[PDB]
Amino acid sequence: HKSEVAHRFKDLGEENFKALVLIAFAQYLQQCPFEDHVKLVNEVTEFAKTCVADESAENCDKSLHTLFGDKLCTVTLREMADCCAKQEPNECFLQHKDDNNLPRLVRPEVDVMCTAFHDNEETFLKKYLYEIARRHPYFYAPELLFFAKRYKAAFTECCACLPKLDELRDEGKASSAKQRLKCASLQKFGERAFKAWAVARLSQRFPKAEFAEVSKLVTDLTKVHTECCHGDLLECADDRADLAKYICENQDSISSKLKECCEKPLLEKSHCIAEVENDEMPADLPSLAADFVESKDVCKNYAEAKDVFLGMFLYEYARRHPDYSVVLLLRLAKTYETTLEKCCAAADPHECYAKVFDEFKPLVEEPQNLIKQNCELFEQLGEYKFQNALLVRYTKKVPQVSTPTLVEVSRNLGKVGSKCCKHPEAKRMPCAEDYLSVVLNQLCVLHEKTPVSDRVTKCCTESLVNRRPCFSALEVDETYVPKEFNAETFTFHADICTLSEKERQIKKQTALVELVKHKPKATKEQLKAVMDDFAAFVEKCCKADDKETCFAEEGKKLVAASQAALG
Amino acid sequence: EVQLVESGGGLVQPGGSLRLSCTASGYMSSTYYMAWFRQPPGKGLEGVALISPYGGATNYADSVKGRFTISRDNAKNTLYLQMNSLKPEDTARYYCAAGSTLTMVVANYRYWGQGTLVTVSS
Repeated sequence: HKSEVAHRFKDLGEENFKALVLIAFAQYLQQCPFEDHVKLVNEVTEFAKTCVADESAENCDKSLHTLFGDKLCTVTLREMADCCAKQEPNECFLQHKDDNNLPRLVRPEVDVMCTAFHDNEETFLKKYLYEIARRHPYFYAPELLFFAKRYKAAFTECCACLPKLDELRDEGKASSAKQRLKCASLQKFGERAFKAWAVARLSQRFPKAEFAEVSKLVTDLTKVHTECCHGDLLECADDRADLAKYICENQDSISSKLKECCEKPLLEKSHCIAEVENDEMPADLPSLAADFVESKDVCKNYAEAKDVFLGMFLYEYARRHPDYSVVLLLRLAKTYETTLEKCCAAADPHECYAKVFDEFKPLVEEPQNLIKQNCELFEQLGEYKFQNALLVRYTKKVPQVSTPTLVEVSRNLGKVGSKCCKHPEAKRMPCAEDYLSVVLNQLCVLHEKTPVSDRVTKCCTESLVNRRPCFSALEVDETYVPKEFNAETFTFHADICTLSEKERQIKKQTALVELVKHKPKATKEQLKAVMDDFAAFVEKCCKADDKETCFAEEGKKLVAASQAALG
Repeated sequence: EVQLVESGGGLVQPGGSLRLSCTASGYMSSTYYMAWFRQPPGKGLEGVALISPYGGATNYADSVKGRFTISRDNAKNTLYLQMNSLKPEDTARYYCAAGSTLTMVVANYRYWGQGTLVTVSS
């Protein structure tokens, strides 16, 4: 292949290429009219055809980053321009992309959306690709190409009914956040840490497959994601399409779960394999200890390849423990490597290695007992009240943080409780990991935008594996000077009784926060006393004949009394 | 491809010894759970001995416990089977297998050898 464009145009096909090219342009030039991107893509497409016709024809030879880089530089940047002088021969384009600056899409009315989708369809779907990508610049291209199929699907069936369009948006926000964490994680920690992550992931999903079949996959999976983060982005679709292709053909040596997935069309099959259920873990496995802890050959075995040995130890743990989080497994592997290094240059190394599971135990039980305490508490209190018990926890821990932010975390976190304590004990830690990683991802991106505590920052850029623990490590802040009393923020009105449940809660939580900030001393029993007295205050005044006089009057009686319980 | 190759097999006096070797070729050849299976004349395959990737775990059929040992070099890429106190019973084609588990099931091994023959009689 001399002509890359034509190597891609041939493999991907025209529809995929155009979408992929549009995504790349959209991801780079975010604030930039749809009609621009459309124009550029049409100029590339037409040029790709002339390279399918003739590899010999000029500039077919030039690299895509040049070719695409060339067209971005076509098109004045008053609205990042300096990279454009020359297509970089990108690292300027990336890190020059904000994760956070465009009006939130406001949906056109459903009859109008339906008319247009019927009237053009091709433009309407293209605009989707266009809008999500500018808003979300680290989304995997292959999944996107599919979300759009799941758009075109909704409209064709719906046009009663599009709550489903709202769900698609919620999934996109997630499959966005995760790709950015993955890309960042590879860039900060290297390709090694990612390869390890992937091992853990796939050996849980496929405990039957051989360590050589996993390893092969991890190399291909790491290639794809290394490209999609580099952003050339046609290769990934090409190379991911070759993974699915491969896995489909080798189901029998991988998973008994892939049958239903590997019948589905090219775009859908790839999504299904990644969501596919873990296989039944095999029978007649020896104990983990016998190769890794019991053997008197560890050091020699570790020495011949350090990396394969570690990779095997991780694969074995993972097949054994689907329940364990991918991050816990990685921490355990790190501990093993650390042990082997101190132990191997030692007299009696086997005696030093032998007591190594004594170290894994604390790491396994930290998250498990953590999950339990919080699932118990969720199960007695329920979503809202649990949210409230979290608002007190975390504002006691980091009071310096801004209230609207506190009330956004704690509500999301309590929503995690209701999405993971639903599941049987088995699946909690994987599910928790999944949801928490987005929330610590967005939280730490914001703290750098507007930093307020040093301790949070340390947790926000220690090892990825360290951070959920580091935040769990955070204790109650005992230097915090109580914020000043302020009457308007502890004053309520008639409106709260009319407002919707959603609105109401946030209002009542926002108060809770500000209460803790003003009285961070008070014990949870004192603070149960107040939220009880508040509950009573709200329901009384909601039944009262003159709401407002009741709110006004009882408000002063309440506050008078509650400050009287400072002491 | 992941090739297996066997050798060491022949004729041997009852009471004597033989050491089979299987050399392994292909990616990640060292990693796999590996097994010896024998096929006595006019019968099916049956597991003689099994060995984990680093030789820290070994199963044996009862037929041969106390007489046979199973070992792997790994660097060499060669799997062994040290046969002692041979009995005419043990006269079977011997076969090498590679898989993902320490199980004694023919179906659960992906890769097989061509098989070396062992005869035991005076």
